[PDB]
Amino acid sequence: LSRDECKRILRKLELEAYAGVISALRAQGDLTKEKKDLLGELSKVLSISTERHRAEVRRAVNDERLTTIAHNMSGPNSSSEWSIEGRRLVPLMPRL
Amino acid sequence: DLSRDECKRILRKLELEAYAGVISALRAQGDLTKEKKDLLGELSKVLSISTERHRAEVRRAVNDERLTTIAHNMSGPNSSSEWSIEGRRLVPLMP
Repeated sequence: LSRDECKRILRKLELEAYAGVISALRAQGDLTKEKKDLLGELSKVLSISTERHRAEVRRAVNDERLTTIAHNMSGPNSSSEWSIEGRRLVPLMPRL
Repeated sequence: DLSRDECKRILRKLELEAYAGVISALRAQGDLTKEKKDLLGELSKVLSISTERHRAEVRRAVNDERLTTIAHNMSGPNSSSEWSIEGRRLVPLMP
């Protein structure tokens, strides 16, 4: 494998790893402090930006299947903290 | 609609895939660091991952040609020492 290929596969692996964790935790129930701390450590090690983190959170909370799963595993309202956690950032202006 | 039982199984599957995906990613980065080991212990608590599961994933990863090639490119030829010991773990990783 070439240098760029190794970097590409590794980066994809990292992004996929973070998304898989978000999915799992989201399906278990709402975000707890324990989980948020774990996520903070995980995003650090995998080089996941806060913006990317928020995107995975919203995607996950919008996932109707993950929601159905949470719904059954821990209740109807078990997406409260996740929904806030994922809120987009104030919109700047094109370019900066 | 999906039944509560199916949800439980999907959830289990997500937990297992999530831990595997992290093991894979970390392995491609290089050898397991102390920081990385602690992260995996916390992960395995939250995702309810048995010591046997942990070993299988590590053994798979450390013996995966692709992942290993990435690790050498990323950090040098001795990127398996710690992963090898982890593959032989019998006591709980902890957190």
